[PDB]
Amino acid sequence: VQLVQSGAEVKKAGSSVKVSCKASGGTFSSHTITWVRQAPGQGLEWMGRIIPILGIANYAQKFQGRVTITADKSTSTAYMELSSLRSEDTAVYYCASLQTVDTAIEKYYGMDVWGQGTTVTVSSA
Amino acid sequence: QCVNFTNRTQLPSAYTNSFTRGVYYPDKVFRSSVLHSTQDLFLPFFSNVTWFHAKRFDNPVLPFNDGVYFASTEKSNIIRGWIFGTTLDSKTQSLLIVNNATNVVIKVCEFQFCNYPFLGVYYHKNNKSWMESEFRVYSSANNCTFEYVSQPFLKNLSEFVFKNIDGYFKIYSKHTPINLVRDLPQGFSALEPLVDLPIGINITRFQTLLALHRSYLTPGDSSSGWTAGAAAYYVGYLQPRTFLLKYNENGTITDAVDCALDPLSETKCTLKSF
Amino acid sequence: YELTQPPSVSVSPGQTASITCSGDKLGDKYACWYQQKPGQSPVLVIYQDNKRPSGIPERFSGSNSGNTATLTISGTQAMDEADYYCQAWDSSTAVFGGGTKLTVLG
Ligand SMILES: *[C@@H]1O[C@H](CO)[C@@H](O)[C@H](O)[C@H]1NC(C)=O
Ligand SMILES: *[C@@H]1O[C@H](CO)[C@@H](O)[C@H](O)[C@H]1NC(C)=O
Ligand SMILES: *[C@@H]1O[C@H](CO)[C@@H](O)[C@H](O)[C@H]1NC(C)=O
Ligand SMILES: *[C@@H]1O[C@H](CO)[C@@H](O)[C@H](O)[C@H]1NC(C)=O
Ligand SMILES: *[C@@H]1O[C@H](CO)[C@@H](O)[C@H](O)[C@H]1NC(C)=O
Ligand SMILES: *[C@@H]1O[C@H](CO)[C@@H](O)[C@H](O)[C@H]1NC(C)=O
Repeated sequence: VQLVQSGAEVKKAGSSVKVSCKASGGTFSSHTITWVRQAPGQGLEWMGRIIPILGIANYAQKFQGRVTITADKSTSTAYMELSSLRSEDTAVYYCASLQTVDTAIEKYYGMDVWGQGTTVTVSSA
Repeated sequence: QCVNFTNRTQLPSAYTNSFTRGVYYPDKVFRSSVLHSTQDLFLPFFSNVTWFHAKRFDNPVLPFNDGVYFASTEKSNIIRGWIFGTTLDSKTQSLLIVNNATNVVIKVCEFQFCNYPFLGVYYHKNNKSWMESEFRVYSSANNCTFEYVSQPFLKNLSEFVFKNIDGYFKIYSKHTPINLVRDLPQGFSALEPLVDLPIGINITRFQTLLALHRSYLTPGDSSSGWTAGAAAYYVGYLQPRTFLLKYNENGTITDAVDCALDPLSETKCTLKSF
Repeated sequence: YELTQPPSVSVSPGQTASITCSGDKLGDKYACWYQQKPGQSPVLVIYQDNKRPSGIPERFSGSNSGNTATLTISGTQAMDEADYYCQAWDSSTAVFGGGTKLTVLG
């Protein structure tokens, strides 16, 4: 299992950012794709998760109503959409994967595979 | 979901003697102190029952034929259930029996079954009563037509008889204390009727559901760190036989005669005596 | 739910390093430990409070008792200078600690 993300990039403030994470071929059959962001100067922060093989997306309470985590089985790509970007959203966005699809089993595992991280920064001009 | 295991060792299988195991109650009629002759799908007396005993061991799909006698003498509770069907994929109906500590779940759905179906078993903070199960049995389950939840039926020998007749899947079971490790015990123990399921499906193949523990983890590889699946069980096949069953005073089948075993049993079934 | 973690722990090379993680009844919960080098992805070094993933060296060890989860490194060598994140699972949501910057003296 290898997770490959999109490129580091800059977006307008209040724009829509669409961060991809391309997994391996057989990854989405039995994995949970979590999205975890890391602001520069602060620690890790869980944003959400998606189970694509049974198609649910759970979100953190801080990011609820703002982010939407989707998946595409045909391209094997887990997408994370974050709208209404402010200046506090400049972060490295990692996709991680767990070797489980039942969310109660997720405590018995860790995020063993991680993406390289997408550096998303914002700018008015 | 599906974990693809590679380089699977075939399960070693010996041939044990059946003795007089696998007799069940053929109906739900109380009979007291009689000899009842019945013609049904019975495991024949002293038949070759195949014993699967035990890296990575293969979990074989076995034929169903006319019904399966399934025995197990286990203490680790590695056997969790069985799947039944013909193609064992989404093109046909399939039957799934899964036990846990509190319930048994019986589902006839369209399962796209995994090639190595199992349950990941996890103990929360090494608490033996806090056991959680992860279903690694099927990748999808669509157009599901039957579901049934009841009490679980899984030193102690556990015997089951599975029949699929007249649109009904019939399960009979018995749990008895034994003091043998090698082969099946002698003596007699009739299997009481456990459940009749109106499911009306075609069953030609079946497979045992195993319970595996994730022992260690390798990042990126989901097929690593599970236990070997070393399970031992006895499989025999039912044949249409006539049996002379002895019902005692309290209505319990205590002894039986397989009428086609030898000329003495033929004489016993002709005379209706033992 | 919040997890508290010391901001920095400094050790000599070859000595035992201890990194704590406090939380409200964390001993009843599973805590993972992640290692992140500067400019790299996080690496899972401890899961289920004491179990190592394969490929992690055997000097990493973990414990979780009462309100504290401890990551211990026996014989700290030059490649352990990183950030260490304590992570727990609360109400089927991952929660991360503040992260301890473990540095190696020179
Ligand atoms: C069936 O049992 C006999 C002994 O009764 C044995 O010789 C034979 O090998 C068994 N059949 C198979 C296929 O092993
Ligand atoms: C039952 O399944 C077998 C194996 O797939 C098949 O050959 C047979 O036609 C089926 N019978 C019915 C009545 O569908
Ligand atoms: C056993 O399975 C049933 C499914 O009907 C479920 O309700 C129950 O919580 C399960 N028990 C355990 C201990 O997982
Ligand atoms: C094990 O789990 C049960 C709940 O299923 C709980 O009541 C019991 O206290 C636990 N045992 C220990 C030693 O914590
Ligand atoms: C079975 O399920 C599939 C998808 O779930 C559907 O396309 C198909 O129509 C279903 N068939 C029946 C007979 O319900
Ligand atoms: C039948 O029941 C009676 C009274 O409950 C008991 O004394 C007897 O041992 C039982 N068994 C047989 C084989 O008679």
